[PDB]
Amino acid sequence: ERLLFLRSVGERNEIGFPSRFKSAHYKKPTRRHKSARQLISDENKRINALLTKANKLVPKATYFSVEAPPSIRPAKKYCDVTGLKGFYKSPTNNIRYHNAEIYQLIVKPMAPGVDQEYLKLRGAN
Amino acid sequence: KEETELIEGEVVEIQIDRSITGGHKQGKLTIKTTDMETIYELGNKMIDGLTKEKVLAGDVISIDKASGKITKLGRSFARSRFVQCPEGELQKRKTVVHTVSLHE
Amino acid sequence: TTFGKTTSKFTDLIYSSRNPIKYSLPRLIYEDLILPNYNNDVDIANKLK
Amino acid sequence: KAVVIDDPPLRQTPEPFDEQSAYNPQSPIAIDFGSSKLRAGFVNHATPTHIFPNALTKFRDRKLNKNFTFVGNDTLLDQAVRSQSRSPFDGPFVTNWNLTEEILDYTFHHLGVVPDNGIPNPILLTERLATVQSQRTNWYQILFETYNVPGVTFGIDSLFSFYNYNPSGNKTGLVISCGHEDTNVIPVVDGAGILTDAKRINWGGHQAVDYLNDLMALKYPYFPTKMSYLQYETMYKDYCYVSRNYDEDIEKILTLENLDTNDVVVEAPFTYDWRNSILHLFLRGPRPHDSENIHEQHQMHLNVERIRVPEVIFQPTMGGQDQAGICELSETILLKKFGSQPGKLSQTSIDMVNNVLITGGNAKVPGLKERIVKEFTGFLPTGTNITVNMSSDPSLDAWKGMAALARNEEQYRKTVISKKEYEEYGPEYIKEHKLGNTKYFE
Amino acid sequence: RIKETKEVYEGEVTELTPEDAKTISHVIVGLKSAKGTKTLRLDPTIYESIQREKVSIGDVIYIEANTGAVKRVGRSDAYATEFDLETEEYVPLPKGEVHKKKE
Repeated sequence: ERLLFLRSVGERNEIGFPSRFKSAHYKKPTRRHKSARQLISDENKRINALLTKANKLVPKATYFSVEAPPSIRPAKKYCDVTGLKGFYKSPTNNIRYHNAEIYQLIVKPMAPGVDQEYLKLRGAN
Repeated sequence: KEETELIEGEVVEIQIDRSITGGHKQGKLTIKTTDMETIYELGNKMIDGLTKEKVLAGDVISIDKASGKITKLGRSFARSRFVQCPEGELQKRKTVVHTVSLHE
Repeated sequence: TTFGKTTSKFTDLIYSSRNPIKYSLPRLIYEDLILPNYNNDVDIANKLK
Repeated sequence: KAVVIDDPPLRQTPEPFDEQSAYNPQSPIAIDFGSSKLRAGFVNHATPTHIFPNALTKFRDRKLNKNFTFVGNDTLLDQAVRSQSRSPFDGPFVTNWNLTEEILDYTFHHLGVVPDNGIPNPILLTERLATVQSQRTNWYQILFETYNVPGVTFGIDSLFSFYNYNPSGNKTGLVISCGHEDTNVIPVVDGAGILTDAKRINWGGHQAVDYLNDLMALKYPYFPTKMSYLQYETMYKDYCYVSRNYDEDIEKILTLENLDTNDVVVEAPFTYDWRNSILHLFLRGPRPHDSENIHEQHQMHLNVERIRVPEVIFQPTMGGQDQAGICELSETILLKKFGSQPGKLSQTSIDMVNNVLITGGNAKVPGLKERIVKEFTGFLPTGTNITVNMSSDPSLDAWKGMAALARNEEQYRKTVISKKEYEEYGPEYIKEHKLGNTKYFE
Repeated sequence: RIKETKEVYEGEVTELTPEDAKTISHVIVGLKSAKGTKTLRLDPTIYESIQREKVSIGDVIYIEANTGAVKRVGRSDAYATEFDLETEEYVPLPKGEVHKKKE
């Protein structure tokens, strides 16, 4: 029954290749995948090309003018292990910490390479 | 009875960079106790307060942040006055009991 | 004096001479007797007199 | 006592469909194409009739040798068909189109439509602020060619919610949108979205549950059981809240008095004193830890993250984004823009302050409105009237904006793009109305 | 027995912009507390008293209206992380209003 219950939903929700909902004329083209990384770059080189052609236009509302500017207030520093307020920073692996217990038990004896996974959260690597 | 926060420890390395005219100065300070080590980015007035009262590496100093007063306790145990390296937390809150006469 | 001494393209010689005797004063006497605040009348009495 | 979490239970009854006899060919159809959920329904109702997660599975059957298709709430029938679900979105954009085409076919079937030569109803659609021409070009392509639509229109969901709660179309306010993949602050003057001043923070609920993933993986590196996206999503849902002031909370969140009440213990599913250690109070809470217990080896303690995970939308440097928070974008909008000297608010700024609107699905977090009110009272002049409005469920306001714009037939027709306009002007053509996007250049 | 009043503005300095006409006409000072912000116009004498106490942007100050006394409480906690080590003391924002009146 459990293996046959999904077949009921399969036979109630099927749509054939001559589908009822789409138009009669199709001429379906082929499409590349074009993931989220390349769309930003092709848009960026598009606006750069249009700006260089116009220079030989001030922008009003694009993806790269909407984005939030960096802050002007000084950022707060936090402990990379616990999330509490970080008074000190280790001179070797550059990892902030709260007190001496955290340093001696986590920050000192840790393996190489875990520094990058600790600093990947705030984007400091 | 009042509490004030002080920093005491042994100086490991002092780096100070100056410009051509000396208008802006940047610096780092590496300090340690027997339980922890840290590095500090310094501002201009702390750089001026470290250049005055000449601090080299291997000196045990005490820093008061709110008043800017730095006192050299001495030199540590590296012969190559002699005091011991401080232990515990670098940032400590000590409660000092005052007694002031009414004549004062 | 207790001053900033050395324990051994220019050098800085800054005035740093102090006295070995220290007179310690609590913050409360300063903040409630010499500095003006909302709960004391230093500046009002100064203007009046 | 520790609570035990699991995956959310599968839906027992399949999602049904509206009756085909009630279908009429001149009613518009409304679609909220969100990255987390899809909302669809006919205009004449007030609430959606079809809300399902935006996912599709291609089940291959061994005995039938057929590739079946389960969409939306049909994916919440089996664990194995839930775990293989694939969303059309990769980031804030849509990257594949066959999945979206077959999703739209499924939701046309479940709406009770008996069409011919494509779809005969005009469509109501969402679009992201400052989109790529590839996105709206492909949308124009799939609609105006595959579905034979009479007329389309586009808009942003935050402005649509602003129209829903201000149906006059001439009001002035500020919209703060807390979405799945982004956070926006859009200024509205006289009912028109001023999109030359709108700001985007690249953070949402997806990045928040990913942050909880990384924090739990880096806090318990020897945890034996691997947890999926859904259990960390529900730990984000029931045990996360926004602090009133984040600075004083982290100075006493690991004391013993606070941890007696504000500590949550979570159990994973399976078949020299400790009171002076802040590391033990961080890891195993205010109770003694038995390292040899089987049950205590499947335990995670939520103490500090509960206020740290929702705080990234106020300080985005914590999450790795060099951007300003919600409050400082509101600061510059209300104090150094729209003709306001800092220290002297103009009239426009006063009408934006008096009508602050919070929308989006990620506004479910407790304490957000009071924190926004506290900060806004912090940086505004004394005696300024501050009003912040929050919906009962802010995830449905875009479809109510759909229905409110569709019922008002007077200003509907300023936004519609029909077949003739698209064929005359091509895919590179933007309909500049109050409640959608604008031209890329001046 | 003299009946007097006490009028005090306290808060964090957000704007300190002076304008001339080598002599300053006035200075406009902006002050911030936890309950809002209030801007004030000031005479050159109190501007000279501000310059004597070495007041910059981000410092919590104390101004009494009748006498013109200026006291610097310290820098604010919002600028406490501009350096790791500094010679300045960092005091929190006042939790009340900027303007206080008392007989």
